[PDB]
Amino acid sequence: FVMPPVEAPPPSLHACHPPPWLAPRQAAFQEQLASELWPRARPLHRIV
Amino acid sequence: SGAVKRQGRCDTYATEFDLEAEEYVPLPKGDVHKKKEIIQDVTLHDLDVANARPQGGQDILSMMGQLMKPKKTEITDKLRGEINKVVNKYIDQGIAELVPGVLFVDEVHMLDIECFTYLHRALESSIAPI
Amino acid sequence: QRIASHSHVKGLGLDESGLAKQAASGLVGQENAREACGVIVELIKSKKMAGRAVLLAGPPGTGKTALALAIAQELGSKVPFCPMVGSEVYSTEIKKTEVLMENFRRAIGLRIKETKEVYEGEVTELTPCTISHVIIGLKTAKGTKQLKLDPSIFESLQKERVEAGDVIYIEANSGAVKRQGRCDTYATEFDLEAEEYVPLPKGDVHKKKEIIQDVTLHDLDVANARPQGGQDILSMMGQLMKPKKTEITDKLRGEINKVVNKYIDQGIAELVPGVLFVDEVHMLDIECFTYLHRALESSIAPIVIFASNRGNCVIRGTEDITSPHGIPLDLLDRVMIIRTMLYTPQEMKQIIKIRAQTEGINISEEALNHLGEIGTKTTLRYSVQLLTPANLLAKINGKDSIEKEHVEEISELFYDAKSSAKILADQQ
Amino acid sequence: VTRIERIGAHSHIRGLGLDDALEPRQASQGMVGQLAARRAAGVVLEMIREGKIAGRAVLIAGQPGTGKTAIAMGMAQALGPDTPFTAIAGSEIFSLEMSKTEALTQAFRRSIGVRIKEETEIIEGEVVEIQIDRKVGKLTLKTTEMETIYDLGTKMIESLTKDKVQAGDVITIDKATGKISKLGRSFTKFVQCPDGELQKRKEVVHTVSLHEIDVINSRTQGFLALFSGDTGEIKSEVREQINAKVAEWREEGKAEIIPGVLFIDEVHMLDIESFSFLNRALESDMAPVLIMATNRGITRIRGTSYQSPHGIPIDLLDRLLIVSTTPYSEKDTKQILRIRCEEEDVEMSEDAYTVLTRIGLETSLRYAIQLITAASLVCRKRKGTEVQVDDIKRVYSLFLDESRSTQYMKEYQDA
Amino acid sequence: VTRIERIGAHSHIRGLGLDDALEPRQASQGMVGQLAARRAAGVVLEMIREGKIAGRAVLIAGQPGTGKTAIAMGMAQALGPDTPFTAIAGSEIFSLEMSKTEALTQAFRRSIGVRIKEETEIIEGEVVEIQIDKVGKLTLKTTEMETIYDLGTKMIESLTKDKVQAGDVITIDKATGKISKLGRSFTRARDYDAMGSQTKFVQCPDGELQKRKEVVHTVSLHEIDVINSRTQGFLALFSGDTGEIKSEVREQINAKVAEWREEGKAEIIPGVLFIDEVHMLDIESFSFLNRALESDMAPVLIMATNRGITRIRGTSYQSPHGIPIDLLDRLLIVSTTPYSEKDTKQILRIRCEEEDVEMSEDAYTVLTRIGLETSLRYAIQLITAASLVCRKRKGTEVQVDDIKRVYSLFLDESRSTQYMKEYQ
Amino acid sequence: RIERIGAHSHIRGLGLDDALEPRQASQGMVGQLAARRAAGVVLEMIREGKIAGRAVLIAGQPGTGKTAIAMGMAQALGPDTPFTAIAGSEIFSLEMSKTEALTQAFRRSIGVRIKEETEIIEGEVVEIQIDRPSKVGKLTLKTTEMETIYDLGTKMIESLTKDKVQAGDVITIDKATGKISKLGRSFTRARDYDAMGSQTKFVQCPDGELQKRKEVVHTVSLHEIDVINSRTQGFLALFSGDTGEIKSEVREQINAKVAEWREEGKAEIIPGVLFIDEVHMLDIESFSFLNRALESDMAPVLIMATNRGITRIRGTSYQSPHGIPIDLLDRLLIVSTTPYSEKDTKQILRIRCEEEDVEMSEDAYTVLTRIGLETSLRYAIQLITAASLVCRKRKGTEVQVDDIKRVYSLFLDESRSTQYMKEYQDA
Amino acid sequence: ITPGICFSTASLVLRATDVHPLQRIDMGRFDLIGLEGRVSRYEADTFLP
Ligand SMILES: Nc1ncnc2c1ncn2[C@@H]1O[C@H](COP(=O)(O)OP(=O)(O)O)[C@@H](O)[C@H]1O
Ligand SMILES: Nc1ncnc2c1ncn2[C@@H]1O[C@H](COP(=O)(O)OP(=O)(O)O)[C@@H](O)[C@H]1O
Ligand SMILES: Nc1ncnc2c1ncn2[C@@H]1O[C@H](COP(=O)(O)OP(=O)(O)O)[C@@H](O)[C@H]1O
Ligand SMILES: Nc1ncnc2c1ncn2[C@@H]1O[C@H](COP(=O)(O)OP(=O)(O)O)[C@@H](O)[C@H]1O
Repeated sequence: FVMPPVEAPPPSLHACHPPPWLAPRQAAFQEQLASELWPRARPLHRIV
Repeated sequence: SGAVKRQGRCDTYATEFDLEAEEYVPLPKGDVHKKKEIIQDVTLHDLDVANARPQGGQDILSMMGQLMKPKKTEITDKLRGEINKVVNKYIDQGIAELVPGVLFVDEVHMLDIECFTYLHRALESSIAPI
Repeated sequence: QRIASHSHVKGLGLDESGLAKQAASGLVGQENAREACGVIVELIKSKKMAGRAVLLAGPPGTGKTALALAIAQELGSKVPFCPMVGSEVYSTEIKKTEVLMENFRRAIGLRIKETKEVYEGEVTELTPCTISHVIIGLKTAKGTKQLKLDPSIFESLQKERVEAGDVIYIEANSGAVKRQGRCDTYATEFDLEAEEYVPLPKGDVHKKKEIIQDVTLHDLDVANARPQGGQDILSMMGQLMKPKKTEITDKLRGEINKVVNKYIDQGIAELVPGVLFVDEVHMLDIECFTYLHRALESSIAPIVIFASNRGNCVIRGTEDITSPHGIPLDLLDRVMIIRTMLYTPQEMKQIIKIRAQTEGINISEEALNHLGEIGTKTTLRYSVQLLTPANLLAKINGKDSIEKEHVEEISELFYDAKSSAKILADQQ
Repeated sequence: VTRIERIGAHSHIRGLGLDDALEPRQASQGMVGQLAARRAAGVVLEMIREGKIAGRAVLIAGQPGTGKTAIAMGMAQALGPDTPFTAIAGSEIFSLEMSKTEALTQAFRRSIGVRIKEETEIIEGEVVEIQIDRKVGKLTLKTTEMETIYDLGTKMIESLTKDKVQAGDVITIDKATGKISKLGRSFTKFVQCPDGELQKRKEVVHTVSLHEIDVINSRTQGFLALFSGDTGEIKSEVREQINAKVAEWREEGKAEIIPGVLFIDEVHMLDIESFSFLNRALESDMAPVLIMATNRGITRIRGTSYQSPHGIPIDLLDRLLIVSTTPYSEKDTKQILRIRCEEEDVEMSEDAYTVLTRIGLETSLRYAIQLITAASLVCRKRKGTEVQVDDIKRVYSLFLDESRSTQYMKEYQDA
Repeated sequence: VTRIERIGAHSHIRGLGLDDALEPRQASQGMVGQLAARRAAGVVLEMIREGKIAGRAVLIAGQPGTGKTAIAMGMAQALGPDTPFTAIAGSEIFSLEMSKTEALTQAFRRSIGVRIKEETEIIEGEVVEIQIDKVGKLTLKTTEMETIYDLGTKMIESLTKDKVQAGDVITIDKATGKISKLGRSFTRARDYDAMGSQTKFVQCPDGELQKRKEVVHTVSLHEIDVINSRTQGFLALFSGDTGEIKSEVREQINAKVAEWREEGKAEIIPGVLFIDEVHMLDIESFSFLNRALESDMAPVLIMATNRGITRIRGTSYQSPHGIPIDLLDRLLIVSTTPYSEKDTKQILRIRCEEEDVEMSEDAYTVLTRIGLETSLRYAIQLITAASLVCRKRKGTEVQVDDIKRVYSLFLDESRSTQYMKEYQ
Repeated sequence: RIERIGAHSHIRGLGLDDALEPRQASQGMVGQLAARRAAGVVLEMIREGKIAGRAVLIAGQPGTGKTAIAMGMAQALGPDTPFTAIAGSEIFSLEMSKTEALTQAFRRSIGVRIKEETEIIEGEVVEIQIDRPSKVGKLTLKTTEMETIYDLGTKMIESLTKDKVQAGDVITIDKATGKISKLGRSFTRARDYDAMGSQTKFVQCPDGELQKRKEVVHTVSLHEIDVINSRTQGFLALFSGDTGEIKSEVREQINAKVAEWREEGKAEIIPGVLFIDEVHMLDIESFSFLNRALESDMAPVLIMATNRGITRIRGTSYQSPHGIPIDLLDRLLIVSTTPYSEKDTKQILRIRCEEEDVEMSEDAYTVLTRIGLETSLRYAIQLITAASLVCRKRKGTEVQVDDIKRVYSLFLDESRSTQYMKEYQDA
Repeated sequence: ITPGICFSTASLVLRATDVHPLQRIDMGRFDLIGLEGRVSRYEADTFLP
């Protein structure tokens, strides 16, 4: 039944004028990670 | 928060099947779209540990809580600085209200010399409580 | 440019015959010690002797670290130099033995001439020919060129989402396609759009140029320590850290040495021995010494310089064994010891004048004389400190130079070590 | 009403009360007396603002409670923002996730700022309409002086579909990245629309320290400094090349470094291994001019039975400048108490001031400063307006002090 | 030209100067003197190369600079590179991720070699065509012959996940452990300007498509790290294993190695574990060794300590060589007598022969006398020091005067300590 | 079944009456009337559970029954009341601090039993129909009194197919969740009777109404609650090694929610006992924490067995009685155990030998009591089984005096080995 | 759910510090870990030569 008294968004975002190749590669990295582990993390949804 | 719960199937369909594993809850009342104000009371350490150990829904960053989940060490710029700034932004606009506390450190006589020496800068801080 | 404590020291200052002068390079006095330093500096340039050590012994403030920095400077930049403090060995993340091991593999440099080539320009068209190959047209200010682009890297091409209009890099060696952004002439196509719009390259699309940059052997070891890729969950390598994790002697460094020797035999690589420097060796543990006095006996260990800033004292880790210079007699042997002695009033005055004319402060004679005389009462490292605030006060008073009324008045605002000890004898 | 920061122990300190020639006033900017040490603080502050001769250490010695930390806080306040003033206690380096030497060099890097200039263009207006044709569309922004349409490109349409921003929202759009930010729903959170031009070039400057750069250039999204997840960066591989690249930024017109300030309080907690590292970390170009203080005299050095001033070895003691603070007199103590009362809302009587000054000269200075608020509140208990001598006496009876509490130990407790 | 390994301390020790009858020569293979000690070294090397008994510990002790580490490196060189020889310092086991006992078990298992041999039927040939409809066919080619192969779902999935293409010189075996070995050459310039990092053009294979490959490799018994986790063996390239699970390690690795020894697919070849400066071990590691040497498979131990009656780390007790007596009981101590006026000059001449530092007879005599007065190792540095000092002097042979010139620059431990009368 | 007997398996509880009057040798407890009465008082205080935060210490000579009294209390307490036995040296862990280990130990002896009234069905499956194409089916359950037919739904059909039950099986259907728990098979067999299959076993069908309201109960310890609530790692409270609970975000919330549950009546309380054996191992910091850890309503009573006298406290150089500082020793009251007399040691040996199923002659008892009075009691108890083996090896019936005297010369207790330690083995 | 997401900021000059294609050496000619699961012992010992 416990819950964190506060829940902030996951990323500690960083404002910048970054290079154009960083954000797309990070998005592809997140896409790769999500499509694989979430189907296997489904059983923990009940407790989450 | 984005969290969607499953209270159960509608109550009117209880007569549909003979016996089912679904739970039946009465048709929720009130308007489909409703708001409400909640007067929550929390501490600053909660925000500190929430920004140091983030959480969320449907984000793979939760992996941090499985392989990289030791006790955190919020840096000075995070424990102080930005958290205090956002709390002041909440306060000065009429949404938050500060309430000091009382830190009762019993059996202090057995702390380490390092703890005693850090208490110097700890108490002299303008944020430290009574 | 951030004048440092040893910025004025630019070399040992020996003559063509190897004798020590009072050279303008930044060192005065210490004739015998500077001669020994210049004699050992030839060992480094010889590139034939490995597994050596030199102990700079002497009272504090006598300039042993200055001699080490002069040795480092005289060599130049081609050979690496890795200054390390003895206290740094005590890492709470990884054992000290492997820390010292890696430290020993960092001095050894490695020069290699890579005649690589990359292709840059606005990508004009992609025509993927089960892909047999993909032709890519790159446009630059000097013309356009079409390249058959190894369909195996079409994966990366798609990973970058690059298409006609973008400016990109590509490395001929591995296919390191890098999207710089959209072309300049395509800007404003949408009056509001989050893009970079990098200028069009002006040089020849075919960019073949040699890179003679050097890398360290420890860098190679680290690059070969952990794997790469996110096959299934190995993506975890872009996350929780990799602090100086321990390598293994039996299967990593041996193969590294084998492959490096192979490449050197082919005439591609070029080895350049470095110089390691350990400050305050007395801080190391007795086990660090027991490992060091046997690891430096190998055939690959680079020449090291030991600096002990104290005399006969108990070695750390035993609390009951005294040895000269805080180094055990077992390890104190095999190490050429160079003594560093105290200076004279004249030498202290010369050092102070050098520091002055290096920092950029002009000082009168009567002022410099007493500033150096203070170097006799106090340590040499106190007049150097007093010199600056004197000029600061002078400039505050309009006077651009340092008169005797400033150096003798600023010595009152600050106290030296001995005066503080005298006053602090009350335990508070 | 009450902010996260309240009346602490060093609030009255607003900076060094020096003249144009670094001459301390009798009492100014909340700093009483302490002429010699305060002017020495001024000299070090001036040579810091200069930022040419780096790698200098100073030690503020003196009896316990002789404004050793007040001088540091005043120096910090005078230096003002835009210049890193790192303050840490000698016990903070003892960390389990990183070695003491690594924590020390980390604090050093944190005490060095890098000034970089940006020439980004930021939009600021209000949304009139957003369109989506499943994809391309158009965007109409409004300000109090003009309105304009915008062609919603791939990035813009995607970002505005992901975000819930809609018509009637004062927003900002960084054309470089496209970060959308809404400062309030509408006219009256709600907030009015912006004024002036809709799109205007804005210069941005970031005083990022070498620590931030290293943490940014260490891992994939390596900006984990917020919780110090890192246990130590790779020395000489990712830490020396950053220095070379910063030097490249310099002497070219790209960036300029800003010498910060480090203040290690209670340095006697640092062990011999930490002092050994300072003997060489203060000899590099990128080294800040640090200050330190210690109330102990010739005490034992943590690590061995050696006795040395400040508990610091001689090798480092002969490497720094000592700044001793003299004990305060009746005048200085009374003026400090008066400034402390002015900082708060308390207003004591003249006889009350004399009694408190005598009480603070008898046992110690800090005891009187602490009794100030106690007597102020006890006065409000009897429904008074001014803190009279009777209230201070009642407090002195209620609350004990170090010297009087130690003497009351005529009954044996645990041990 | 300059290799990674230039001349070090123990570089002139290129073997053990013993005859066929293990009779020590006065000067042979770089070693000098130490007749009884080198004969004992050869005796222990004989049982090393034999590899029948396990749990043999030979301790070499003597004054500092008598050749303990020298004899150790001589044995290491006399012993062929095939048998493992794990040389570690007494301080290498004090790890933070491993305990003072598990690191020692890993060091022990690292000195036991295992010559594995494997045989697998390999189908290799240049891919000419790959059709897919799921079912398909494969047209492999060689410079000698060609043939079609019918595939299936399991093979099609492996040909798709691994993006094989017409021309890729594929390598397949039973169980389909396919490898994208190399690419055709007839598809000239598949990459005009930019090529992949893993791509490389290779000539067409020869012979038949089906060829039997035999692979032999010597892996240490510490290969447990290969199965101590789910990693692909790369844990052996960094810290990795820390626990050394006794059940797994023993009851799987030992049993399966014994099974391989019967099938003939492997064979143990015990090595040596030389712990230099072993006096730094605590009573815990010594009491552990006391039992570890009693195991079925355990390499022989070689120790080089110069400690007399000294304290044992982790205790207030004192024992010979600074280690407990219960361990000395399970050792075999060897002597290393100090050198004389003749042996010192001989080893100095040998060391000069290494770096071709041609010295004069008077210089040799003076250096031998200096080394007999102060120390042996010190005289070894003056060789190169005087060589470098004379090189700048525009000379070709170190003289006595050049030796004395260096004798004043680099003072010895003795004279250095004698000069510490100032006490800063 | 097979769990070999231990040194403390003979005591089945304190041999007390209804008035806490200890009997001489009842229920395995021999002699030691005062300490047994004290333990009975503290146990009667335990089964009441209206005050929490007290402690009681049992001190005495080595081998007088401290741990014996602890085990007797544990046994007389029975289940349904958490009892945690820990040695002082167990809290010195590497994955958590000492205070954290102490908090976990305390909260491991605080149980929360949530009474859940879930209605279910229980009957013998007679027939099942399921139309695969959504899929639909039916179910028929039989009990000794009545039968009925059910029109299964899609999810009920899915659950029954996952369980894949068949006719004749006796199952329980959770009306809420639909979980099918099969207790066994009724008198039915032979799916085909021509295919292979294991041996058949049958059990009686359920009785009474088909659908009946029964009472389930879920009893977990506060430590298990804080654990599974510590982090989102799935199926915690076993996880083989790891507890890193946070003080406020979890612990205080667990306490508050347990108080709220007690308020409305979901699970009120069931305090336990934390027997900390050999508490002299705890560090000064452990006692410092215990000082204020007992000052909480959720602090269960603890029992400590001490063998030390006037000895320095571990972690410091402060001499104090029982090796415990007078700060923590101020709360706990101490109980004294009297050394067993001749008739007490004799009867203890008699009971301990009757527990191991060994017969010893009347003179065997006398000689063994002689040995256990000149020597320690534990050695005389250990000599009961050792002497019981030579007798069997000689095909004997009951242990004689000669067998005991031979096994006494075969071994050495504590003094015949130190007296012979005159060879200077090693030091 | 605090909307006050911590929002760091810095110039892009701090991110482009490690990108210089025509000034970096190819480390692919020295890596050994990548060859453990791609290249075979036989491929390197018998076929390639
Ligand atoms: N021969 C010299 N010439 C010029 N300056 C010197 C010389 N010797 C010492 N110094 C100065 O004295 C200081 C001694 O510092 P350091 O080398 O750290 O002391 P030590 O090495 O004796 O511990 C240096 O900052 C250096 O500028
Ligand atoms: N120059 C000054 N002006 C105003 N207040 C001062 C001055 N010097 C000291 N004080 C006061 O006296 C107290 C001395 O304590 P502090 O300086 O913090 O002790 P320490 O420096 O030993 O930690 C401070 O709380 C401060 O408010
Ligand atoms: N018999 C020998 N032949 C050649 N060189 C020797 C001989 N004995 C000793 N040395 C030299 O003397 C040095 C002694 O070093 P080391 O073996 O570490 O001393 P010890 O083993 O006595 O502690 C070696 O570097 C070696 O080159
Ligand atoms: N009251 C008792 N009744 C029966 N046996 C006892 C009793 N007290 C002690 N014993 C016997 O003493 C042996 C060890 O006692 P122990 O619990 O270790 O005492 P202590 O806790 O004082 O060391 C046990 O094997 C047990 O059989």
